[PDB]
Amino acid sequence: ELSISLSLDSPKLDESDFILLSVKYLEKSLGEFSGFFEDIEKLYFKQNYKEAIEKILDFCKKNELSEQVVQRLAEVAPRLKSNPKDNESRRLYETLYADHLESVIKQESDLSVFNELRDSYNAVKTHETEIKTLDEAKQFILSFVMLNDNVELPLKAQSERYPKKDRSEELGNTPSANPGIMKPNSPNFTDNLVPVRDVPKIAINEKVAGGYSKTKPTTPFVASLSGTTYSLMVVLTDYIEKHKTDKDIEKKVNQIINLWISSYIKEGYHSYSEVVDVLTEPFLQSIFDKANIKLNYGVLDDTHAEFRKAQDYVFGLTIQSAMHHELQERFKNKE
Amino acid sequence: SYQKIELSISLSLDSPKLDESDFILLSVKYLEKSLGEFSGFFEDIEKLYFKQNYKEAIEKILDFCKKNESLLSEQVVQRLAEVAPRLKSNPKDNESRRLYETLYADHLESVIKQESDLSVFNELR
Amino acid sequence: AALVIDNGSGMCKAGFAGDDAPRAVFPSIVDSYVGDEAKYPIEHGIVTNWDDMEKIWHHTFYNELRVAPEEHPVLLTEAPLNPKANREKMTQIMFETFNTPAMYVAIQAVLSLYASGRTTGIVMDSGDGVTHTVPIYEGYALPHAILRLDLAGRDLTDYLMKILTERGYSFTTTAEIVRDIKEKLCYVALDFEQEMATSSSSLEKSYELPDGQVITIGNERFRCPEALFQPSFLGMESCGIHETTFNSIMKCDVDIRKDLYANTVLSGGTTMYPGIADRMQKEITALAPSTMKIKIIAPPERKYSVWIGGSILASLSTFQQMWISKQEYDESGPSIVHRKCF
Amino acid sequence: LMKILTERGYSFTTTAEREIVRDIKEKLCYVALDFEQEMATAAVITIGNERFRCPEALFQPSFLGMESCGIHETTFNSIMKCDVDIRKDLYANTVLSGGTTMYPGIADRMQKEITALAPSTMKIKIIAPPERKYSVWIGGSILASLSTFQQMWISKQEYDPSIVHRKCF
Repeated sequence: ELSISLSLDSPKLDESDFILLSVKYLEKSLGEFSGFFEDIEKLYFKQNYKEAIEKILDFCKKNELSEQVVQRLAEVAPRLKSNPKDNESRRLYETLYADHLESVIKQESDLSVFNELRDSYNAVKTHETEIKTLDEAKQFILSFVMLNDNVELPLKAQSERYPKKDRSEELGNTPSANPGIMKPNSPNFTDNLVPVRDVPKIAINEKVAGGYSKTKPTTPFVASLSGTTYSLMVVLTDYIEKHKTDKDIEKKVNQIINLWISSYIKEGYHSYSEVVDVLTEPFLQSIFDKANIKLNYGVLDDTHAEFRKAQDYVFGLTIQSAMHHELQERFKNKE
Repeated sequence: SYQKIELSISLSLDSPKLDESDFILLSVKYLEKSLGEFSGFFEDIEKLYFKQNYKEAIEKILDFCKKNESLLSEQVVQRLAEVAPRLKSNPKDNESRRLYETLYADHLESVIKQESDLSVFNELR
Repeated sequence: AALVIDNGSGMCKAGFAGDDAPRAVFPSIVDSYVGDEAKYPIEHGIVTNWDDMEKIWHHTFYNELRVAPEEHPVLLTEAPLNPKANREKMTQIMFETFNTPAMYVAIQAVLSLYASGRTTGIVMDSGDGVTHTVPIYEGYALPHAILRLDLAGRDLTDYLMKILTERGYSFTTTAEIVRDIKEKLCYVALDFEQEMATSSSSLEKSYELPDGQVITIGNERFRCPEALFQPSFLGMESCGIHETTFNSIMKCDVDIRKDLYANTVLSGGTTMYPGIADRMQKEITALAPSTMKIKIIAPPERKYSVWIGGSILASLSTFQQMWISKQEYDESGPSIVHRKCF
Repeated sequence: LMKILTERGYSFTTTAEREIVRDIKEKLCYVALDFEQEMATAAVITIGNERFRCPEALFQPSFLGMESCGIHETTFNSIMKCDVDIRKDLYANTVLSGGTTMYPGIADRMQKEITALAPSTMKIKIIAPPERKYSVWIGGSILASLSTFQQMWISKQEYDPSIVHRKCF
């Protein structure tokens, strides 16, 4: 109890964290309401946290708990301002999601939604024998060698969202320990610690007015927008033209798009919304619906395993940052 | 090539019957040849072989090796350094000593042969 | 009350919470005798034998502190980069075999920053075993830059024995006393060459053997502590404390290095050598960029800082939520440590 | 500024070229409030990041290789050689002048550096005129036009050279 009456004292709390921390308070005080919590899980994933900040605060009136809770959260919520530069509970929730998103392609061992695309991406310049990684291997090939650019560009010219990127000054490379969580030191559960790679540092020019990072401030670290997704489309447009006659194509396309979605969040190239805010574009959606493909862009049904791993994470960063600062008092009260 | 005489000891210093004695004998050759003023050292260590003080001299050798690591090599010092702690001797399998001593006696004899007056023994009778 | 067990490389420092001096420091060497002074369980900071660490911890709780561990929450000190599993066998023994009510595991060095009063920086920890330089931003280390030097006093005391036997004074047996020489006479220069030239026999301090035979040490006074800065003496190729601190500060972000440079805090009994501050001042101020501001900080109580940093944590009202309770352990297992102790 | 650029790779060797350097110093380069932060935000208009370092030489002459204190201290020092009594005023009447003080921002700094060096209780005020480039002159014009100064001059008959000590200051 007092714990969260302290973890909500972060002068660094952002909207994202509040949601995780506050449901934790409810899950132990209250204990039916589980459906609400699920809504809270979905709104977070879909980034409608606001609705959720309100909903927790409204649910802090229906069930009236301890007045600590009721009276506590309300005084911290408006000040909450999200930062796409220091939003980290979202990085753990997003980088851990791709793990689940991929456990389910491992259960789609057809792995033959990928053979046909090979000869369809051998048209813009060993099928699935190894599994998945072969398809993560060639997924990149697709976008990076089909074209650096110049075929995707007409599609980009048709977009009024791509022109609004915010990336900048090469800063360097930094050697981190988890991919979406670009931050090297974020206390990392050793449950999730990767090999020591070397990760890039990307910089944000907020001066490109109406930059993505101003518009959708929540999605962490998305200085840019996925440029090579447009070139996922060229390769996807052929498939749909060639194999529109395939009956189960929504299943087979969603077995590609969902993988791009995961691998990009898994290997750190992009974030959910950077890949998704391009796919949810008008001229790009048109291609799919002309073959009756309704896509499910990586929204799963068990969001729980990842959710908790986050509340607890925010329990670790904050408390020990709350003693971190208590030492910063008891010594500046010695000096 | 000479690097087959060096490998040879890198490879001779790895046998399972090597002991304290053989090390001192092979090393010196190795120092006497890795290098090419240090005359005393092969005599100081020598005096100690006849006295069976393999113990201290192994170590002094491996002190010279490092100090003069400049004219020697990383490999010789590395290897030499690994083998020494793990050393023991077995009378039954200490056989280099035996050659030395077998050959030493014939040496002490000419000496006594060069010592002329053998009347000393007659009186002993 | 709480208990703080710093299972170190050479000595284990134990005490209680709130206190300021380990109430009991005993050598960690194990029908069984695990004496305060009478093999080695922790070899290089990682626990190789666990069936004999149970014992260090037996003498700790039941014999040096006479405390039943059944009633005190236990703070423990890990080393940077404990193999993950070794964390696991520390949650196990304490709850399954010692039945403690609670536990917490910390890096031997962050804890040293907290006793220097800071919580963002780089710490150099030396001991009778491994010497590590550990970069810590915000209480949590940067594991990609924590560097390890396998040099310590053991290696160093043994170096003094060579260099005095060569002088003429021999120490063949277990202790025919050179540690006393290492910490009562030896010092670190600013320039080894200047001090080597200093004809004067003034840099000679003499001491008494047990019987009254006084022997004299000089020259060796400043070579022993240097093996740290030039370990080629001992046959090594790892470069020394000075640059290891930079090599790490340089595998970190350009953005956080202004902070790390102005917070290099020495810890360990291998830094109680007089002069280890200014040598590294010279040697890091040279290699560093020139616009940098530096302050190498050597608190005078560095011998037991890892412990002191633990009392502090345990004296905190807020460190009462960060304890892994047994109730929690019985369910998850020894893998709650990766979820509660970062 | 020559040397610093000399190593950022641009080269201004010639005489006309030297004037280019003067031109840049005169304007673009500036005095930085926190040098060190600004040599870490680091990481004629051919651009250079040696903008805050050129005037930091005034504050620390070490770059140049001069063993002297920064103008910050030549000021304090000079002050403490003044009667404790008049210091309050000197602190509250500090004027920047001369042409090389035209570097933007010397003011806020002079305030800070001195402030911390200063008595925790005195009053520090720096007064920078925008016309500091030419402030000496203007100063003299006023005077020459002051009605009373008219007799502080020296008559040609008064000259009839050691009156410079005794009729003038």
